Amino acid sequence: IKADHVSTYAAFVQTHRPTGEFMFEFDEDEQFYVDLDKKETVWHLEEFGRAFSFEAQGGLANIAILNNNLNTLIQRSNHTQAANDPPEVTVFPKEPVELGQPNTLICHIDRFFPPVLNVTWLCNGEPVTEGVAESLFLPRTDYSFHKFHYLTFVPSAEDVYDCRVEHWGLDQPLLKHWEAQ
Amino acid sequence: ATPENYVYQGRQECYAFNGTQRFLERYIYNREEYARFDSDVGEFRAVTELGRPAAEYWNSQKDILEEKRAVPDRVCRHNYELDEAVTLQRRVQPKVNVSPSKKGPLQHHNLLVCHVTDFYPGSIQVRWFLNGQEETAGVVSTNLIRNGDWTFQILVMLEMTPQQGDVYICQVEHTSLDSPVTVEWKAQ
Amino acid sequence: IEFVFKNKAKEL
Ligand SMILES: *[C@@H]1O[C@H](CO)[C@@H](O[C@@H]2O[C@H](CO)[C@@H](O)[C@H](O)[C@H]2NC(C)=O)[C@H](O)[C@H]1NC(C)=O
Repeated sequence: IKADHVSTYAAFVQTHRPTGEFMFEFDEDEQFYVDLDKKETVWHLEEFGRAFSFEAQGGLANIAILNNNLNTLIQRSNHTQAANDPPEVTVFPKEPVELGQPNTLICHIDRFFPPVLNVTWLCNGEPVTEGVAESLFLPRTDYSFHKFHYLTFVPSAEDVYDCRVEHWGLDQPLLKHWEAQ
Repeated sequence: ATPENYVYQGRQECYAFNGTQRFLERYIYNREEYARFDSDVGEFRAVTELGRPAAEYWNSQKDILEEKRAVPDRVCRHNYELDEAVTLQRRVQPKVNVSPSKKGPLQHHNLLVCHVTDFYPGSIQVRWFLNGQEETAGVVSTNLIRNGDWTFQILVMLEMTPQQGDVYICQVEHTSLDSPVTVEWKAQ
Repeated sequence: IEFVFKNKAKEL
């Protein structure tokens, strides 16, 4: 389909966690989602929340719909479980690597299914809990997923980072490596 | 031995081209889309056998079908106008750094990397120049890297063999820029 | 049997 821009509401439900997710993307970038626990709309940038708003009921309702047809399809398919498509992982920095200038390390988990996943930021073998954030389970047009993981860090020639990923389609945890210089 | 898991997905897609709005709607069990509304079709159509109980029942119910036909001008065109006021007008300027991949000798072959970061939208043009002439060969581009935070990133490398006094220039053409932006690097 | 999706929109 020819289009100058694509505006896609996208949502999913499943047996394990995350049990549900509802969001709207503009040209494949997530604009806002609906926190299903806090029953709220969360805008990705202040540019967005300063302008328009969204009925958080419109997401919670579509999730209950998605859940109703989750079953009636579990039964209709004779309980069909899908194949575990394994993830591809890339680790790259947000800005050019200047030793000293704080940076953000991006871990991109791509082309995986189902949307169940563990991710751990390892610095020198040890995991990092402070100064980390992550995107949502972002749907693709081929109905798999991709996720973004972020860690703020100060480039050191004495430091070494890994993004450890767990998925049911992998035999072992996948370690993706990044190093300064 | 994977735990038990069944996944149901939904996609409501608006395609904006020219002045039009084509509403796509997709019903998806696991990774298989079975039922779909296409605005160019006017009714639900099962993509697989899984969606025959829905497509026929959802069709022939006028209250649902009429609501779905008006979607292109009720939320698609409506949201698109709201996006043109804010989302389309977002212009973040590309920051450009230039450096060799590795440091060492002069007459040895090396790669000059033009690292363009934190721009939006993603349509960007990067060009390489050696002593005023466009290098049209030996250019290795890691095409557009989406960062997941409404900013793009791209690395464009030039296959070089630097001589003393050679001047390399990276040019960047982006919609957020009034004129081309240049960053320089001399071999020394 | 199966419920149709609800269509909402952003509002200023
Ligand atoms: C994420 O990690 C948890 C625990 O660290 C994993 O849960 C384990 O899963 C295995 C098999 O899937 C079970 O034998 C264990 O008993 C579970 N332990 C706990 C504490 O839950 C989970 O599988 C991981 N996720 C993925 C996708 O691998």
